[PDB]
Amino acid sequence: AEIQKRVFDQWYANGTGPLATNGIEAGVKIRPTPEELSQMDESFQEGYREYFEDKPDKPVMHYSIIAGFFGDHTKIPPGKYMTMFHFLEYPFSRGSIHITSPDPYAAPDFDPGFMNDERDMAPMVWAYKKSRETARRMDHFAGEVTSHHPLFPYSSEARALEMDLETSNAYGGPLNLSAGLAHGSWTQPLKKPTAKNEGHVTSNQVELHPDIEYDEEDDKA
Amino acid sequence: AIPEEFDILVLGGGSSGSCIAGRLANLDHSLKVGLIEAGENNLNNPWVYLPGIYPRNMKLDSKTASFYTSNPSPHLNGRRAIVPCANVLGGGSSINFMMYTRGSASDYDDFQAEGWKTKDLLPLMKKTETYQRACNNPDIHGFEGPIKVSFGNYTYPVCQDFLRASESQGIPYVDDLEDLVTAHGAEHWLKWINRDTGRRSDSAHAFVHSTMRNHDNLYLICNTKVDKIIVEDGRAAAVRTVPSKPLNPKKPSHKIYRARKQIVLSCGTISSPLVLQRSGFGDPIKLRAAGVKPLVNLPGVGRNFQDHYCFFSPYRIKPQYESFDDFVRGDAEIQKRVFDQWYANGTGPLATNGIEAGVKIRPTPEELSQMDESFQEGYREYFEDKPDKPVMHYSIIAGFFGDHTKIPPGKYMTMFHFLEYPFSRGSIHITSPDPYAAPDFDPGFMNDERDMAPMVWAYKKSRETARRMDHFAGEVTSHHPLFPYSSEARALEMDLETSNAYGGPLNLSAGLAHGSWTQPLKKPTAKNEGHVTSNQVELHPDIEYDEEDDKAIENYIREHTETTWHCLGTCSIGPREGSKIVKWGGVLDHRSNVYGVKGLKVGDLSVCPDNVGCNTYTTALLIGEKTATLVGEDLGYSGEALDMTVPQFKLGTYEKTGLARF
Amino acid sequence: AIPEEFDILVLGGGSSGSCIAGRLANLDHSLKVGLIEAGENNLNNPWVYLPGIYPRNMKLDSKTASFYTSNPSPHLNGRRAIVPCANVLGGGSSINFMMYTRGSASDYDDFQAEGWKTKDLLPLMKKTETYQRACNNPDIHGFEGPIKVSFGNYTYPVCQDFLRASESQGIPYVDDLEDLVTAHGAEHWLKWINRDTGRRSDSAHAFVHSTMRNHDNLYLICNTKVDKIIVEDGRAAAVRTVPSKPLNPKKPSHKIYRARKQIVLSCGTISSPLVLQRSGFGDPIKLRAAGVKPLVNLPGVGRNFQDHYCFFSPYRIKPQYESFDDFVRGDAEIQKRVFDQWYANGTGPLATNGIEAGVKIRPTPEELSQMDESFQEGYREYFEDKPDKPVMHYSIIAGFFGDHTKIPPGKYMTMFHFLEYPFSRGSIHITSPDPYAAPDFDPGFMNDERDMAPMVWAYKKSRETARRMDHFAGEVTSHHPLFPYSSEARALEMDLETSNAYGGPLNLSAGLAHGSWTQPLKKPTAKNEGHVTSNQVELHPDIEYDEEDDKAIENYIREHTETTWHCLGTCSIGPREGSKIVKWGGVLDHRSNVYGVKGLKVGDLSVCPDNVGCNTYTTALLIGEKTATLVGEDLGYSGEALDMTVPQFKLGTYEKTGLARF
Ligand SMILES: Cc1cc2nc3c(=O)[nH]c(=O)nc-3n(C[C@@H](O)[C@H](O)[C@H](O)COP(=O)(O)OP(=O)(O)OC[C@H]3O[C@@H](n4cnc5c(N)ncnc54)[C@H](O)[C@@H]3O)c2cc1C
Ligand SMILES: Cc1cc2nc3c(=O)[nH]c(=O)nc-3n(C[C@@H](O)[C@H](O)[C@H](O)COP(=O)(O)OP(=O)(O)OC[C@H]3O[C@@H](n4cnc5c(N)ncnc54)[C@H](O)[C@@H]3O)c2cc1C
Ligand SMILES: [Ca+2]
Ligand SMILES: [Ca+2]
Ligand SMILES: [Ca+2]
Repeated sequence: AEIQKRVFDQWYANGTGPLATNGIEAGVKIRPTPEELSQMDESFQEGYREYFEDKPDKPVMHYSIIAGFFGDHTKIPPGKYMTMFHFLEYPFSRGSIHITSPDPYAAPDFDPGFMNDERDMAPMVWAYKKSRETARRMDHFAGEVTSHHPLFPYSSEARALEMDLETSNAYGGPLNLSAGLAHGSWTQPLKKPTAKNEGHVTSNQVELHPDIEYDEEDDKA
Repeated sequence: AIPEEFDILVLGGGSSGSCIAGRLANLDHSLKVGLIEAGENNLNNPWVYLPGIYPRNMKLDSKTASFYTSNPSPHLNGRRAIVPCANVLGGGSSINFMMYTRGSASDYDDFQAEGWKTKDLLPLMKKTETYQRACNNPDIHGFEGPIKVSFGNYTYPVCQDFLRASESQGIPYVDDLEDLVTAHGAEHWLKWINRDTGRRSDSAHAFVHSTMRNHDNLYLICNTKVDKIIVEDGRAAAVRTVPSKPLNPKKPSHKIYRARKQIVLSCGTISSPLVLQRSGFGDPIKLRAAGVKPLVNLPGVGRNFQDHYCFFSPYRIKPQYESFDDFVRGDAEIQKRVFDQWYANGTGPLATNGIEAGVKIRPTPEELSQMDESFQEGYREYFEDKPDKPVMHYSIIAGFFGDHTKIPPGKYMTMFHFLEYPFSRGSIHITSPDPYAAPDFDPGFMNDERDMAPMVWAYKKSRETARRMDHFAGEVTSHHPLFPYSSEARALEMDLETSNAYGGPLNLSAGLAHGSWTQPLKKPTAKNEGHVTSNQVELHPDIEYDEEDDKAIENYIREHTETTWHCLGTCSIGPREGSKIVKWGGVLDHRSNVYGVKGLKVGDLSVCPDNVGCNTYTTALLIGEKTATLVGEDLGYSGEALDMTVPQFKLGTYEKTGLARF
Repeated sequence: AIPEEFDILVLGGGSSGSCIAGRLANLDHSLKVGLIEAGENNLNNPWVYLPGIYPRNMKLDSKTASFYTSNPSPHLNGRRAIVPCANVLGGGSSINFMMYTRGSASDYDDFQAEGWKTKDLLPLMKKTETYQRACNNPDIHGFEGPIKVSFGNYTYPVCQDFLRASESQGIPYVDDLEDLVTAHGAEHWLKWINRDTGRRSDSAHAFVHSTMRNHDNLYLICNTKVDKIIVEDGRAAAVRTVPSKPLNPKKPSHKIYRARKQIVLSCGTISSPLVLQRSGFGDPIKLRAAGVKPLVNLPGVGRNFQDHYCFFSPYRIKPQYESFDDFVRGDAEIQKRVFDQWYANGTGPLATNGIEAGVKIRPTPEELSQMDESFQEGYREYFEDKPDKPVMHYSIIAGFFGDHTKIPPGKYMTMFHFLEYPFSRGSIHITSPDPYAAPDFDPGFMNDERDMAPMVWAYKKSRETARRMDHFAGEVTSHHPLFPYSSEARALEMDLETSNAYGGPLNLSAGLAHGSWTQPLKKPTAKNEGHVTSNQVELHPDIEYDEEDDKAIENYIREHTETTWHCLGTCSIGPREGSKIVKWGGVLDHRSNVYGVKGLKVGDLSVCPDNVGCNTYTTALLIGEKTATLVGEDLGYSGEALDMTVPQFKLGTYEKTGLARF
């Protein structure tokens, strides 16, 4: 209530503030490198030659960063988030739609055809890995929401890693009685990133999280 | 000043240890008794005696627990299970869930040890407790003991809701599920809470602090870790200790305490074998591999590690019902009101554990025929001719137990299950003579194939219970088995209306389905308008599982099974050469003496050669009373001297004395 | 575990039932006593023992009550009256208005049954209670009984205001309106509240929980609905029960409990005949029509249904005076303060029912001459030679009793009336052998023409009382009779100033008359400046009614008369062949035995062949004490054994013991 009040108050005052944006502030159009292509399904490699190779101005995937969680907040833990929003630019899949009766109110017979062509899978998988790597290299990054990520094998080194103990306590507040209560093993914690290079100028220092390697089980997930 | 020499030395002041030290100090007040404990003193600490705040002890940064790591296990799909245990005076009793549960009569008979049969131990069971509730079978309960048990001073309404649901499943209500005989039933669950004061009942306050406040022969030595036991001429003569916090590496310190008459080791199932191994008791090859000179050949030390294997399954409750979720999340106003009520008169949510009802169950012959062949055979071998042993337990918690920062907002109830007599076995062993060093630990969770079927069975059973409760409003998908997305067995979340209720009137995303992260619960069946209103019901569908569903549940168990903190067996009572139940060799005789040395007993849960069908505080107390008696007899005491009554002001019942709480 | 066979079985743990079960368990502690109850256990439930929250039990979605529907009635202008009753251990005593009221001496004499005369029952009346207030007639009150009665720990100022007003009407103040003789008077009204604890007094805590906490022979079986009673060789031998919630339709369950010595049926006036009818006791034609095989020809079962007929009339109070309206409406800060005071020391608004004063009245010969000829004749037949029987009761409630979402904001007081001895009669009968099935129900409210005049009379009387109270600030038009718009008898609302006071300083529509929804109260007469200030008054006008006004009041009664929850008579004591007061035939002999079977008694309000001039908890308790004594005698007990004293810690008065509340 209080945050909504302040956000509306600023907008009423002079039309500025969080109410005057969509929170979708940056994004990307991408094409695969020839090396990346060689790692994808043969079906999409062929699809790329047929559709994209002689059309150098067409992107294969888009994704952008949303300054919050887009989705149902009653089904995600408390705290603050950012969301990678991806979509496939030129799918090979096709669907159809047709009326069921002359009743104008009647629900149509609808087959959108999402992902029914095998060529459409590889770019999506590719984009998830790409945006995840982007996310882990952002200053904002503090962890991965396991319930809303691929269901990797539990002990895979590609698994989703949640915010650590200190961050959990920060979000839980000073009165919490269960932040960092690990019993149940519902999540696994992010490890500390690499240390800053003390021999560098402060504004060029970084703390890095590890790159992720995927095997076939991970890709399946 | 703390003397350097005592008559009796008790190592570890936990659930058993504090009881043993307190009893022995009252055996004869000319006897000097020293109690050594690694954790902090708990005297009048609100973070110990206030029941309702108990979950914070299992935060990973908790000061009141140690968190032992273990080796990766393929049976847990690669997990290195974390096994917590208490790190504070009072041990487990200072930080536990406060569930009161007794084993079955056959459990102690099956120890196969003279003097440890239920018939022998029954008066010691009664000796410990004051049973502060209605009793239809007073012959097997105590009413004068220093440990007070009760239903607390608050009951969440999940209690009778759960009992109605479980009854409809063929699990009969009983007045007392802890009658040492019943293995299939449901009850209102008792607590280790004194209803007169609204405080937690722990071994330190009951046996130690009471004694020290009225006598002079009991000494308390906390923040002190036991390194090893020193043997002189075949007698346990001294103990080497180090500070629990090594704060001066430039010049490390240590102390030596001597015992004239008796040493009792009570450091718990995880730690007691480590002490013995550091003292030169164990497998000579392994001891030498860890840099310790062998003294006594006892390969059983650290072997036969047993536990109960548990898992938690949370459910959505309707917005009008109560839970402790906001309280443990850290809501300031709700915490303030809860504490204010307790300060006022010792009642309210702070004076309960929220674990209000539960179940002991055995499979029907039909249910058995649907399970793994391996467990069917295990059932014939272990359970069929032991009709008083339960296979699974589960109970209802009036809130989510777990990390609230990793679950959505709202209110919950949690099914808490554990396996009563696992076939799996583990082991533990020191890595070096460093008393601080982490041991090599394999708890052995689920490594025997027979242990999987009962757990799967229990999940399905408790889920059916949950869906038949009035409280039920949905299933938390992220914390349930990863069913195939479109399976009719999948977890179904709270519906649109309920989501909006929890989201509040200003929400902008409740019921925003895009992303398909969850699927909604459908409307239940309509009330029968031809029935009397109080008999009308709204029913959710029964669930059918195929092989893919069952596969999901199995992986769920493998990935979220934990210790239930009921670890036992690492210093098993039995023949030194071994036995069918103690294959690696016994560690203690039937008088709890360590083989190969004089004047040394072990008195904690490491003692048990086989498991018990219960939360293990009753077992710890029983072992404590028994061990104290054994020591007393050994030192030549008899008759009323063995009473070892501790100081206590008895309040009885209100209608008799007018002093107890109405 | 709960035994399958008892010595004594009590069915229904209500106001009578809990009393009977508790007493009998203390008759002889070697006797196994089983108490079966359909509702939930009420042990230490704050929603039961906190007095001030009592209205929520009558919310239609309440868990603590059943809401029985009835057939449409032309006498109620087409209404199908809803008849609530308790659905919880303790029965009515767990959820009632807590009004303490005794009948007249002639009431029990007029039962025309041996051993049920007031002279016989008087020691049993005293036996139940501890009378925690000033007593000028201690010979007819008890001071050691387990049920404590008092004025609570808060008194709303409507008390003496009401008494001054009623005195000016010729209704004299008495120290005790419950002296079994006075039929025309006014008093400070007693409560079923223990002033020592500030808690409600109910039968379960007084008789059952106290006993179970100190003895082992009493067993409690809740959430269990009694289906039928099984007869073997002319003896009531067993009871078939089903769960109160049918949660498993695929395979419904049931239990059978056996009794060796005695079965007592105490399911209440509405439910007891249903149990008997399902057991084959009743009218063979009707039983067969309901699918039940007849066993005993007893056409009286379900007949002779009686009740008190009540209605509520709310009034505006001045903004400076107190009521429980904001509390009941759900104001957070006010609820917080009220609970905080109770937690602090058991005092404040939570420790009262807000029903502080009341009246028993008979018409003067002049008043009679103005009423219906039919009631004038009824008065000669029933009341004229019975000078101790009241005709109407009404009392003042310090707030609005009813749905606050359907009445304007502000503060209120409510006149609560009921008819003491209605001539109307109803009946009830099962529709099928299904224990859950709604019965065919005709309560018979107002179907006799003689019952209309007293109700009309009472409305006019209480309205006159209200208008002479200092609290009075207007009449709530929507909840009063629909007088002709311009009648001088019409309801007059609070005036402009008072409306603005309640509306607050920011209101934008208080006193906006457009629409003509209400008409305002005029200024009262001026104070007499020549009088001493404390004797000065401001008077509102007396009201004159014509035939159109009277017509409006009659329709008002027809449309808003309800059960007062005092239902009785469906298992009447009397000659099996019938009598003048039991026309359809008796169901029980003078020892409460059901005709045609051995070992079966009925012990609840269904027993009464004719009505009682009182709220019926005293009657329920009395029937309970009497029934317990009857059973005890039948089983061969005598003398002090028939005391059946239940466990209790007596506190007496403060000046004697120093233990009771000052
Ligand atoms: C969080 C939690 C919840 C639980 N819930 C329940 C429940 O609801 N009901 C129930 O019945 N049981 C419960 N249990 C289990 C509990 O009953 C334990 O089984 C019981 O405390 C075991 O008693 P001990 O064997 O004496 O070991 P304990 O762990 O109780 O005692 C060992 C003591 O020795 C000390 N120690 C260890 N190593 C040492 C060293 N080297 N030097 C000095 N001191 C050392 C420890 O600090 C500890 O105080 C719970 C346990 C935990 C941890
Ligand atoms: C809301 C309310 C307010 C009242 N106000 C007052 C007041 O202020 N003062 C006063 O004196 N009286 C009051 N009364 C009346 C009260 O005293 C009742 O008359 C009294 O409880 C009747 O006692 P019993 O005949 O024992 O029936 P009860 O209704 O008390 O007891 C019957 C019991 O049997 C159980 N039962 C019914 N059918 C069953 C079945 N098939 N199987 C198993 N169990 C079954 C019920 O759950 C109940 O517990 C009030 C009643 C109500 C409901
Ligand atoms: Ca092309
Ligand atoms: Ca066997
Ligand atoms: Ca007459």
